[PDB]
Amino acid sequence: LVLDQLRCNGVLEGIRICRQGFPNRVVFQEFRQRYEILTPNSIPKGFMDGKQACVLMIKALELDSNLYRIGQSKVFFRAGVLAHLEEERDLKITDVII
Amino acid sequence: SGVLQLGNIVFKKERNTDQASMPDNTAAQKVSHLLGINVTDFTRGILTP
Amino acid sequence: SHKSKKDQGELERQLLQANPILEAFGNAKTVKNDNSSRFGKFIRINFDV
Amino acid sequence: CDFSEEQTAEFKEAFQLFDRTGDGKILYSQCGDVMRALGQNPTNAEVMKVLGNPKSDEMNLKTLKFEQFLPMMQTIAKNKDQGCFEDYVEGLRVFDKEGNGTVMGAEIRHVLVTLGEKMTEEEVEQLVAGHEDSNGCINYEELVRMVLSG
Ligand SMILES: [Mg+2]
Repeated sequence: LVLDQLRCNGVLEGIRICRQGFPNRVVFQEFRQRYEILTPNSIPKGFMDGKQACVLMIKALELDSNLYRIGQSKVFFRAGVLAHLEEERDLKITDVII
Repeated sequence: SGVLQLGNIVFKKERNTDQASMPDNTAAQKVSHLLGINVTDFTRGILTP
Repeated sequence: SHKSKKDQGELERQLLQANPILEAFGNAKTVKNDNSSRFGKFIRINFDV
Repeated sequence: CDFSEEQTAEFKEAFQLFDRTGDGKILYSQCGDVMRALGQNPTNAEVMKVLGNPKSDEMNLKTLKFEQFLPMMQTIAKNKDQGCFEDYVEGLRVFDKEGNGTVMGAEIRHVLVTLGEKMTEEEVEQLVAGHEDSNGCINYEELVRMVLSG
């Protein structure tokens, strides 16, 4: 009963695309306004395009090429990549609070 | 200055569907900083009212 | 809990009681369940900015 | 020396202000309190590392003299890592909901009592100089500026 309920519901098919695909998606502007404390010394103080700014932050973060894929208007991430950045962001914000 | 900066946003036509796209949002960021508003909200409202 | 000034309101408190009413009016024992829902509901809790 | 010895008279005269005997000796807790009051805003890690004692579990036991305080300040004035105002401004704005930075004072109290070093509510009640009314909003600009002025 439990096996037939999981196969028809598509639980397995829903997790495979989550691993092989990029479930996380962050906008260029939203990615910079939320992940700037990780690489502060990586973007000039002056104004710059949102796409050009995210390219420098990802390069400074030392992220693997297979863990992300820049698109036309949204930055894609694999399962477990964006979650790791959230943990590192908390440590940075925690230090700022301290 | 904000009114002057308005219009520089070179909207591009998507190859798949007919939808506006802002590949270079520098002018949008400048207009938002001048008028004193957000950039993400302005972009979402201009491209998806 | 995020308002303080108006903590514990009549709306948030009545939201928990408005469901048991609709449930007891058409829910009971069945062959494969003891408390089945004989009607489909779609609650939409609105939120401000 | 990284500090003018002629100015040590001011520090020596200031050390004799607490409600204690002041017989040339001060406990570790007293040293920390003096560093927090007069000296630049330190941190528990800095107090425990800079001529401190991580193994120490009772600060009311260790004791130091007056001359033992000048090396601590001279070292903290070179090893400290104090951030600018933009970092704190961004950290406070991260908790913003309207975008203008005028969130109710409850948010600041919660962030100061829970996140970070979890301060006491009685201590923050004296610093929170905001107005309590229908809105109760408090700005981060003037508040954080007066807090970081020192
Ligand atoms: Mg049911």
